[PDB]
Amino acid sequence: KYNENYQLYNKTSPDKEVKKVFTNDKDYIAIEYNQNTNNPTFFSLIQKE
Amino acid sequence: KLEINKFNYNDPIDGINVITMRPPRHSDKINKGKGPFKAFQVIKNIWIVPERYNFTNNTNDLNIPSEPIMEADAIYNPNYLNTPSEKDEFLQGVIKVLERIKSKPEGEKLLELISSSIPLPLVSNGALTLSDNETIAYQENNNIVSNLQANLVIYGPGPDIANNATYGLYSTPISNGEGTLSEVSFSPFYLKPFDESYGNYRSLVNIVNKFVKREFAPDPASTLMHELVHVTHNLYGISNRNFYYNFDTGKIETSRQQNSLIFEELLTFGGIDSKAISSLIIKKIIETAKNNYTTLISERLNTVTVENDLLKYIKNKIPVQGRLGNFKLDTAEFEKKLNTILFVLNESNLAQRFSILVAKHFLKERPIDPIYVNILDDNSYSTLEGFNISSQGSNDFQGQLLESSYFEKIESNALRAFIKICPRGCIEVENKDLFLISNKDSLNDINLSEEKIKPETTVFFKDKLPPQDITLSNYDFTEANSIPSISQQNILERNEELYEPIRNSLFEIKTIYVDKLTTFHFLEAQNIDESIDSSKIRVELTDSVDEALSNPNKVYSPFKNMSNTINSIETGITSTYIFYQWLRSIVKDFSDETGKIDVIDKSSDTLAIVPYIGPLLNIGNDIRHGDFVGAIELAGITALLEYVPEFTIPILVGLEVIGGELAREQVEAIVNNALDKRDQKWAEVYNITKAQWWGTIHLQINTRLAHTYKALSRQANAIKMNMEFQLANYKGNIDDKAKIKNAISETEILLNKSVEQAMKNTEKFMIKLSNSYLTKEMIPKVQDNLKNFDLETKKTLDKFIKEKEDILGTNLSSSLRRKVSIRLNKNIAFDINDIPFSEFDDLINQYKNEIEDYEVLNLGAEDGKIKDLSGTTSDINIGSDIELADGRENKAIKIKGSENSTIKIAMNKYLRFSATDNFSISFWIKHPKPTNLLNNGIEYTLVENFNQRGWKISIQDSKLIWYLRDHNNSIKIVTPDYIAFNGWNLITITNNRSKGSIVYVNGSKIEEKDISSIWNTEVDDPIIFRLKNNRDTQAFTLLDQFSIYRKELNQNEVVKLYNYYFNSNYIRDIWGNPLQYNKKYYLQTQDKPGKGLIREYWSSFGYDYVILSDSKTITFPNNIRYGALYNGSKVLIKNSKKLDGLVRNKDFIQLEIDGYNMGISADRFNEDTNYIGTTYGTTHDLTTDFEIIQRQEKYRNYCQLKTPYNIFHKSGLMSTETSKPTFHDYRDWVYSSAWYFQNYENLNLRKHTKTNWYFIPKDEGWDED
Amino acid sequence: NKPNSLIFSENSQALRLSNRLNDENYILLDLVSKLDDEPLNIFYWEFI
Repeated sequence: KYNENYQLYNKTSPDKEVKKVFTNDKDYIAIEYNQNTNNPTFFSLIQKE
Repeated sequence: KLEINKFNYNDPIDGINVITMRPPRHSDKINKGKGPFKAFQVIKNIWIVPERYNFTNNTNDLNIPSEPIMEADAIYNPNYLNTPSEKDEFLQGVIKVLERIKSKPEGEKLLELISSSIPLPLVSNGALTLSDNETIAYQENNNIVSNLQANLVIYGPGPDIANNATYGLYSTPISNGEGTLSEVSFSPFYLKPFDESYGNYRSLVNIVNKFVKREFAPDPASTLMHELVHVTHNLYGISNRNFYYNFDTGKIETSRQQNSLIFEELLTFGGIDSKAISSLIIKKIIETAKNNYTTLISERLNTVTVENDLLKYIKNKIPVQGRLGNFKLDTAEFEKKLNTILFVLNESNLAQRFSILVAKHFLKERPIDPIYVNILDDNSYSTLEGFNISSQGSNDFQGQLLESSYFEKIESNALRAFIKICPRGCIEVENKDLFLISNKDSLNDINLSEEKIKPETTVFFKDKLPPQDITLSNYDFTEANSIPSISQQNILERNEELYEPIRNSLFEIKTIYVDKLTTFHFLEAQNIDESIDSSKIRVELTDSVDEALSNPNKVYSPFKNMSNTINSIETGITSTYIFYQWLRSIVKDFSDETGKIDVIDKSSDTLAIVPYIGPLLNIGNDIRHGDFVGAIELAGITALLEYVPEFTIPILVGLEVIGGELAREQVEAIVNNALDKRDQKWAEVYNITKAQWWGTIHLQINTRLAHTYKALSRQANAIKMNMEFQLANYKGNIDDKAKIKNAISETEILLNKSVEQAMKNTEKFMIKLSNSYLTKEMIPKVQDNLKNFDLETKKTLDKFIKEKEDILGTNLSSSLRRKVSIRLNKNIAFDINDIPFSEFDDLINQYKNEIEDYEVLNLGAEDGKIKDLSGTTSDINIGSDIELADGRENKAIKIKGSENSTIKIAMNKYLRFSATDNFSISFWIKHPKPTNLLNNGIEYTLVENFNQRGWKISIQDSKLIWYLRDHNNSIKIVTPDYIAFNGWNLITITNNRSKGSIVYVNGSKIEEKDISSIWNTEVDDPIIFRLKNNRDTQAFTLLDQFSIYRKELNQNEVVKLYNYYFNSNYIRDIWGNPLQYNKKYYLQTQDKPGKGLIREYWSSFGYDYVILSDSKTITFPNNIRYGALYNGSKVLIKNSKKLDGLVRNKDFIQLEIDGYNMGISADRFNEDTNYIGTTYGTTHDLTTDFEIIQRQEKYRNYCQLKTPYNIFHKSGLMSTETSKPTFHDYRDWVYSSAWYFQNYENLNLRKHTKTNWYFIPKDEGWDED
Repeated sequence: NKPNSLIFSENSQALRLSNRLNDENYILLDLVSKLDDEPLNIFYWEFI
């Protein structure tokens, strides 16, 4: 569904969730392996209309 | 990150990259005196040694053995790699292969993994130290100077200079998880081609290649990349030789006599062969490797108090966790990594990532003579692409073919391996033709046992692992590619025994005495020696094997119908017409007669038995002489196979548990683990019997298929011998043989296509038989022993709960007892989704491999631009007055017929159809209704490839004409009518040059005409889409998905292609377009044509009834009356939220006529037939939400309108009844008809007319004015 | 073949998970590469 938040996985590493990375100025989305702190991020599919 | 060092054999010895090693097997007595060899470190811990591998007893000798061997493809050349020039060439070739592997990311990951995963080093004073199991000794003057680290040593080939092999170094470290050094022997120049002639139904080469033979040569990159997987297995302590197929069977006495095949070997190759044995060997290896690595870490890795670089290597290789002094093997990622090593990393997956063709079978049914290729010549082999250097078009495994002029063929000096079947001139049949029957006790003597089921056993769950990762996105190697090489001087001895692989058995010459003609007799009866000259000798096809056996001229043909058209024709044909007629008759008879199948209709079996295998192969003559289809019924497999094994499996002792001062939370885990272990034992015994089936039953099926291919190919070559003899006697004319020779070449191509279709049928019906035997007659034998084991386990566990019950507690005891009683009383189903050959694999891509594979043109519209959707050609130029209009699924091509709306496709080699090339043309058409009478009787073309010779699709008055014109002959096929009714019609014309041209409209056959007299319809003028010879300048036509295929689609594929266009569940209006959500439509019933919907208001009842309006008719220009479509009021389909999409199969809609929503009453007022009203009039409440459905076929241009179920009215299908309920006039009232919906599927097709509705759009091309 | 997965494809390039570099598999666009007539498992993503 549009405008509904889900958790994103790569279908290859379902144990690790795609999480946005903000520790650097160039923010991006990556799968992290340290996992010292767990905080999920939600991805929702949105179109212009 | 890892660097490949570019070295030359003349480079001076650095001592760190170029050394003179002492061979690691120097302790063996056969290797005494073999001096140091020059070695070049190509990658860190990987060394190339350009010397012949002659260090094991298997490869001790390099000369010709002077005795027949068990391998048909072998080259023996002792004086190879004996000179510095050959050594330099070999070194450069190996470096080129390695940098070809490194080019792709998967190969880079594999090379990093090999260079990083060192064997487990020894412990000394708390520090990890290297031993001779991991180091090579660089030596001068009979004195070892430095031991350099080496995970892999690459030599030249062994005795067989075309063979590849991987060997370990020490016996125990290979299997106990320690890991060991590996030695890989391979030649990158000498190759062993594989004959892929009947395995892959997918096109392995180009469609217009004119490929005589589909014999490919392997890629040296993939040949080496096979041995890299074995190196990884050795380095991780994975290889176990206990799972092997013993191919030594003496009872059948007709066995291929091959060396024992390790299950690790098929797992490494991958593909079809691995799927039969994948789960068993992988599960066993992972289960034992977890224990081995846990023991190693517990006793060795935990006794390390030094942080040397070897510790970094080990921590990266083995996914341990914890701290120094306490290391624990984390089972999750360790199991995942082992699965990736075994399952994901294999020859087939890596080769497919490298775009390289593989054999699809590790076993060689048709071995080919090994060849020689100079990969150093960059014109032929390139590190970026490989053999298939894409140039002026994608090769798609085209450079792999062994006729590519750089694959230098070599005559084989290996002695022939034959068995003499010499009954009482007696036949000598090659070893490669014998049946491949593995011994029935090959998997006996296996362990099939487990220790006491303790807590935290954590049995391996292959189904809980994440899916495949071919690229290995995880497992970074930057940590281990920055570690330098140690190169210590003194190493730990590690006194262990050398690993000597199985010494290959010697082929023995044996003779067989049989009392009746065997299948090998039947094959050899269909053979003629190449010493027989095609001219001066006419090979007359016969029907008796005995005559063909003795007389070299004649050939045995069980077809007994080619022999009529092959013989009986006078030699010295006087005209090319006769040599074309005979030549097409040959093609037609061979294609029609090898396609003979018998579809017996036993449910869920439905064997499509081809009967001609009966006399082609002496199979079913013993059980029922003269009948083969009947012989299959009596015995499905016993007749088809020469050996029913009557298998057996070990006694399967029941499992047990530990005894001690346990706890509740862990004895419960013990019970759960025992249940899981029982489940895995059931699955493991099922996998064992599946492996036995594959070894003994399926390999016989494969060799039967090979025998069938031999028989059919020799039938085809006998036909070719006769054709070329006939050409050698062309007495009719002089110097006109060239065209006849081209005709014969194309005819041979057609014969090969017929042969491959016949073999597809044969394989299709044999694979099903073998799978049925496995599932029906094999598992039930196992289930009895498995049930006995299950009962023993249940007894042991239930006794384990009577004790320790107080520790559990009464509730947990009750739950555990219930779980044990329920679970350990059933039968665990056999999971066959991973079976090697399955129908689902053959059906999931049926449309891609049977229809879309042969598409050479598909003219459509994408993103608002007209283009070839297939992508074969791009020189399609369209006129300035061509437009794109709304069409069937996406915009449609609209030819305005103004003589400037010309589309033309410059003809290329794909669209050039020769005399013998079948072809099909499928296109959607929407032809407007003729609005004026000035074009009747004037035939005008629609799309023509015509230069007073060729094909032409034209449109006469509402009839579509398909025309072929040869130099003298022609065909004209006319569709009936209704082309000009403004409806989307799919016309598909299939031309089988041998039999006839068939025209289907909307998937239904119209007419078939003989095309056997038409020969050349090829002209170089572009295919022209135009409306020339049209007297109307405003006349147009919508075209969509005009596609051309290079095969004759039969009725099944035609109806499949017609379903494909309705894959989506859209609702279609009368024209055939999808139904939208904000467009106003005229609404009419299929019954009572010409009447649209209107409303009338009843003030006394306060109800706005929907009623079919007064009928009206339209007059055609040809003075034929038809029911009007634009009648009544325009209803507007809507949604509860105005989605503005396309209407689908079961969407919930809201019809809005004249601005007022339509619906059924929502109270008890209207209990008589449930008349449908509108929101006009607020006295009664309505339930507006309708539901469009299509209960009939998806392509129908009408839809049913199911009414909602409110509590007052049952759900019904919107229909109409003609009545006069009260004093108002006699009308047609629309009502919900709750009765039709309930009994819809029982009604006949005539009553369904009442419920259908058309939803007429106002569309240009149909207008009543 | 895998019905509970999505491919975020732009032109001929689909979203992909890069190789592990610093314990972070950052996501990048890559040209779609097939395996048995279907792309790799990496290009497929799942929403939970």
